[PDB]
Amino acid sequence: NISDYKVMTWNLQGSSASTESKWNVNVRQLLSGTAGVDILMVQEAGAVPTSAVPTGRHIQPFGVGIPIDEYTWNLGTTSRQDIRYIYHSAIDVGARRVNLAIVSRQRADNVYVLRPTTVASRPVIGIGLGNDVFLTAHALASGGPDAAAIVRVTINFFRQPQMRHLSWFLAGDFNRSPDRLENDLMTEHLERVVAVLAPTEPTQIGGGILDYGVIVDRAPYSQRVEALRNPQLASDHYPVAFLARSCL
Amino acid sequence: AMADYDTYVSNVQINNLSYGVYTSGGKETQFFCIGLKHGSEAISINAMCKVDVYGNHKQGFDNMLNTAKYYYTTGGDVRIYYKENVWRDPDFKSAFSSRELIAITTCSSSSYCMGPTV
Amino acid sequence: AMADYDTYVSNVQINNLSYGVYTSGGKETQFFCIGLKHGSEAISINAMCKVDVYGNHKQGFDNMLNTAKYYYTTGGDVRIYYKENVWRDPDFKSAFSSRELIAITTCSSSSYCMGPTV
Amino acid sequence: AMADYDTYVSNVQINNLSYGVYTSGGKETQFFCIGLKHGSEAISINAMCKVDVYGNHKQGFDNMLNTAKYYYTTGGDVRIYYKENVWRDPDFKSAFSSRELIAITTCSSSSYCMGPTVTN
Amino acid sequence: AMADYDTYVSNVQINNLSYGVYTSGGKETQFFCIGLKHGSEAISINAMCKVDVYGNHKQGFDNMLNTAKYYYTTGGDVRIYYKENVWRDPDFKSAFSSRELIAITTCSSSSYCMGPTVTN
Amino acid sequence: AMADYDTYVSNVQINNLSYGVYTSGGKETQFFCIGLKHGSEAISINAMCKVDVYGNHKQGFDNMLNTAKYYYTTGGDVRIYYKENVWRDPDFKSAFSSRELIAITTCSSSSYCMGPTVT
Amino acid sequence: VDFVYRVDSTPPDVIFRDGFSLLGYNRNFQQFISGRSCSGGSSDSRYIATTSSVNQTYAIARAYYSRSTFKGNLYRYQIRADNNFYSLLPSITYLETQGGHFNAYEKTMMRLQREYVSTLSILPENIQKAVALVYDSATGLVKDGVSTMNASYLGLSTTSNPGVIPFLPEPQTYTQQRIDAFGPLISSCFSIGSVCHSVYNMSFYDARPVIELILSK
Repeated sequence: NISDYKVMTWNLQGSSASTESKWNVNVRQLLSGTAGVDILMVQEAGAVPTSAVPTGRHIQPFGVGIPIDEYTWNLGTTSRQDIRYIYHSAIDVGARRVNLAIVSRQRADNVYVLRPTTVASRPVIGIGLGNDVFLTAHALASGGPDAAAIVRVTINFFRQPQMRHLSWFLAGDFNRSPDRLENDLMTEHLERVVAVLAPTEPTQIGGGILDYGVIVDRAPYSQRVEALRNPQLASDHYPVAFLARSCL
Repeated sequence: AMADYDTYVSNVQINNLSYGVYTSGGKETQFFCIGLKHGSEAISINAMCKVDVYGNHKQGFDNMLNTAKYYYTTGGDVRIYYKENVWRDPDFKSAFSSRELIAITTCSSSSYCMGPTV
Repeated sequence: AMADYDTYVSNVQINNLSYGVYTSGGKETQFFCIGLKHGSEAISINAMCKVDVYGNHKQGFDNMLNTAKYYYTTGGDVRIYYKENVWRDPDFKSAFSSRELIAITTCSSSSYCMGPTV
Repeated sequence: AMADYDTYVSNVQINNLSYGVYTSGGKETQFFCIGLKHGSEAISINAMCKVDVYGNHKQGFDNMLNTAKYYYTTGGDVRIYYKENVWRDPDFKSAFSSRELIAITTCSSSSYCMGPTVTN
Repeated sequence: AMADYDTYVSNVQINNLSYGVYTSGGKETQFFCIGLKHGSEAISINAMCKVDVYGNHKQGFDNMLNTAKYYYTTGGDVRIYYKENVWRDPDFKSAFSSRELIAITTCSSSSYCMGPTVTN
Repeated sequence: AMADYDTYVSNVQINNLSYGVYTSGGKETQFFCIGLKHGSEAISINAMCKVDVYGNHKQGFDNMLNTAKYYYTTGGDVRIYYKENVWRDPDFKSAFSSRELIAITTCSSSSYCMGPTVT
Repeated sequence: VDFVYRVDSTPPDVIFRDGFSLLGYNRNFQQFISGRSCSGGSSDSRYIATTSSVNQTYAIARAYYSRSTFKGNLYRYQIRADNNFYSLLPSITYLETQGGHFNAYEKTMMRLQREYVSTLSILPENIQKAVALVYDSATGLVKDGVSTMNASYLGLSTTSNPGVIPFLPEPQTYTQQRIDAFGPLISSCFSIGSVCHSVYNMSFYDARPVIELILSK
């Protein structure tokens, strides 16, 4: 179930530090240890860590087939390994840099790639672990006008009969207020199918809640997952964690 | 029917315990005593003792001691068979009890404990 | 075949205990008795006893007693060897059993208990 | 008034144990000693012993040992009845205690333990 | 080499236990037998007994019983010293074993158990 | 000071046990031995034993045995009082040690154990 | 093992819809086996305890039914085990090769439980049926009542994982700790409150003194 994992989204676009430093210092911080984040969604990552090692796995994704590269990444030592799996989407078709990545504590059983109808819209990538699918997206910068279409294509893909057993959770940079996304979803008669999970505090330094999550209501114990802003500030975006509430 | 098995209290828990060495009637004794409750309720007949060199049945001191200690640990439901007006030492009676512990059996329901009944 | 090992019940649990002191036939005795169940269901051969100064085998009273206490605590599967029609005290037979407890062995599965079978 | 039961400490727990064999006064002994605390606090009388072949009550060595060990195991609240200035071996007395262990009873509340009490 | 300590099995577990009373050869006896496994696999050397009034060493019946019960309860790795071809009661031998239990020792690791060893 | 209480090791744990029956010097015996460690460290003084019909103090065999089993059960910190060069059976001494076990006391902290010490 | 079991008071129409959910994120293994990360402790365990023993579930239900303050019904849930269900022994062994130490009380508790732990929530797809448990007040026995089969169950060909639990925290420095238990030495993680619900809160004792008694004298 989604609540069994520590999930987090973070957008790398920020300050003077380069992406390599952001991987080796900040992302490591966030994933390290058994209590570290299990599933990390990352946006605007043009490169994986230089420590990462390609696996050569020929990933043929559900949905559409854009090239997804699998990597192993050791967060420990040569003697005491701590292997995390990186799934990176570099480019789409000709050009188009996607720069989406998902870091997982376990090898992905399946990979998913979805495209909204919106013209210049970046794809949605996701990884399946058993009955759970974790997806990330990065809506267009001009107000996230593809944000509802990001959620729509995700809903419709996983409501197919062969996909309905799965719990899915989507998190990323929607570039749109959670309240405004809620109204868009209500307009499209989807507000009762998914729940928007967003922190109460701004997620970019200019203000405004732009990074948050969407979960299918049908996922068992989906109501336990709470959005919580992480205090880190190594880019223009705060990370946002999605953690199960205490039971009681 | 069974002599000294006519008086018992059922579905109690042993919630107190006393073990000591003591001089009584010019003789060096050991004794132990159990305290009883009935769930959250206090009951009037809630103590009974056994002495190694006194009483109607001197045998079984160690086994009854360890058995009392066990049920005090588990907190389980038991039936206590006891005999009244045994101990003559007036200081011991007022400090502990004049009742002699006869037998301890378990209760597998609110209705049933092992052993003979009226 | 081992004498007195022909009658037994297997894969049972000890779900009740009795320990007491008792005068029978002009002797001061200790006894204990075990109550048995078979998983969810009651069984007819469900009580058997050992006496320290009576029976076909008077030895091992303390060891048997502590062994019974052990399996009552864990609730684990045991095989109980016993002998019918031993105790002659009519009050005792009615209150507990006529059966003498002979042996207790462990069952490592629903299929197997240690010890001889017939 | 039960003899040897007028001195005791209440609502303590056994937090230390000693058991040993020892020659004393030309005889082979066993002994054990208990150490006490009072909840999260210490207590000024916190040690007492029993010897198998010496003392005012030589009976009950094994049962008192087993009983002391039990309450060490539980950490539960007890009352300890003891007798002062008993052991006369000066080596033992300064190594362990001069006090003889008489009885151990349980305390079911912070204000009640089983057994007789002195009224003052 | 300690006499009767030349035959043993190491890093085993006691996974079954029998305790009973029994008339054997005209003597009233107590006996217990242990059943052995070796982690996942079963082993041929898997039953060893002690009898209170028979055997090469009749002493220590209660202590050996308590020791066997202990490691059956924890399931810990032990070493079992035993002696082959001891019990001559054919009914007892067929029901359990001919091996007399001699000693039980602990195995603090996969490769070490306490006690004497023999060279091979 | 108390005779046979001058030699001890403090704040150790019992991490092994042996119990057995054994003929020694033409007598039928029981024995048990305790193996020791000091936290994550091995110590050279790591085995000491007690025999029911031999030794400087033959009393307390069952009580010492049951006490030893208890601190093996809990793994708690103890002080072991013992005596050197007691056992004379050469097969027994090389299998375990020459040391007779005298007392076991608890350590309620890393710096305090019950019983007498020497300076 | 193929099938394991839990007892719950939540009725089948709810469990067959939601499954069973983890208390929390606490991966600490010895805190789970001792019940300290379960309902009587920090109540944040990242594991669900199941047993392979049907008889144990009778003992769990009797422990609830025998309380005067307990109202409501109880169900045994039959659960298909898959690669997310682990027995305890390989993790016991592995953690010991990391310098972890389990005392005799904890080892005793662990082998009595016949315990398989789920590292994930348990989906309705794994839950084959529910068996109502009937209490006889006169005998104190618990029997099987009405069984309800779960139409959502998937008869996949899986079995329990024979290996080590992944991501096990490295064992902490050894410490003697309370072991929560109820009934005949049943681990507190088998209590109803030791899975997260959408419930009577059993009380536990320390198993150590009881185990110490049956190991001694």
